[PDB]
Amino acid sequence: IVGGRRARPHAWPFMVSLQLRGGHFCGATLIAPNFVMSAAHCVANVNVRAVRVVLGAHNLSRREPTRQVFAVQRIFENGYDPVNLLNDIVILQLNGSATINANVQVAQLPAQGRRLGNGVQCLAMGWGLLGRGIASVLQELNVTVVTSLCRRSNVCTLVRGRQAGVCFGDSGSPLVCNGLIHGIASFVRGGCASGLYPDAFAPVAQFVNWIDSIIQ
Ligand SMILES: *[C@@H]1O[C@H](CO[C@@H]2O[C@@H](C)[C@@H](O)[C@@H](O)[C@@H]2O)[C@@H](O[C@@H]2O[C@H](CO)[C@@H](O)[C@H](O)[C@H]2NC(C)=O)[C@H](O)[C@H]1NC(C)=O
Ligand SMILES: COC(=O)/N=c1/nc2n([nH]1)[C@H](c1ccc(C#N)cc1)C(C#N)=C(C)N2c1cccc(C(F)(F)F)c1
Ligand SMILES: *[C@@H]1O[C@H](CO[C@@H]2O[C@@H](C)[C@@H](O)[C@@H](O)[C@@H]2O)[C@@H](O)[C@H](O)[C@H]1NC(C)=O
Repeated sequence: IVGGRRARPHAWPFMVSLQLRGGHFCGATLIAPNFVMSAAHCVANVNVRAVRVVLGAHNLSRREPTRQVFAVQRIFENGYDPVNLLNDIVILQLNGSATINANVQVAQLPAQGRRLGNGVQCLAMGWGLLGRGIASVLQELNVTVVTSLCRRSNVCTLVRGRQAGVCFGDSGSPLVCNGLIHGIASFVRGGCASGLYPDAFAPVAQFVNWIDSIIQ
């Protein structure tokens, strides 16, 4: 997150760090005790048997007894199309179920097909690059939905009046709009925080019936 701020500790208890050897590489969202959802590009080319799913985290640099760590049992995809940057969504089934508490909560999803109008206010968040290197403390950022310089196959967002946006390592992190997870961070254009191209998220609302079929 470039140009954002520290989140309050455990403000977003559905927020997940995907890690290897350990080190954060992608965000994810807890959508049921035994499922997280993330971007398909986060795990294409990764050995998922090595991925650790870290719930309840805030400051990645510290020991945190609030954390719960799972492994990935299986992956559900939905036509991931990297060439056209489409269907950037995966559901990872965990090897066990999270204990739901103050620091670990299931996210709330929108209605199937629900669109967001130009001007909708959301928060992006994640432990991605700050502009520097990876964040230790979870970061958040106020962003605004734009439909211009964005396909109907994405939710796009832009910060106006300064350069700020998601960046590497924020991939797969939720975009929360009106208390609901409406995006998963997917791609940027013009480099991070260009101040020109909107950031692009997988449109979770298009995938809700598919998500519901998997998690129950
Ligand atoms: C910056 O964002 C904050 C928080 O965004 C809201 O809550 C998120 C979880 C998500 O649901 C977004 O779509 C929401 O916009 C905004 O904080 C709200 O601020 C209003 C003032 O109008 C206040 O009444 C609410 O209680 C705040 N909500 C929360 C949950 O903190 C804030 O307004 C945004 N600031 C700007 C300038 O856009
Ligand atoms: C047309 O412009 C364009 O292709 N931009 C890209 N940006 C990509 N990619 N491509 C790559 C990519 C490749 C395919 C898809 C899809 N669907 C999404 C992203 C990539 C990988 N791996 C990352 C991390 N990212 C990337 C960089 C910075 C932030 C993000 C985030 F997901 F956070 F938005 C993602
Ligand atoms: C679920 O997995 C937890 C963490 O697994 C660890 O990370 C994975 C990627 C492998 O490296 C694995 O060998 C590590 O243990 C376990 O701690 C936990 O016991 C598991 N829970 C179950 C099986 O219910």
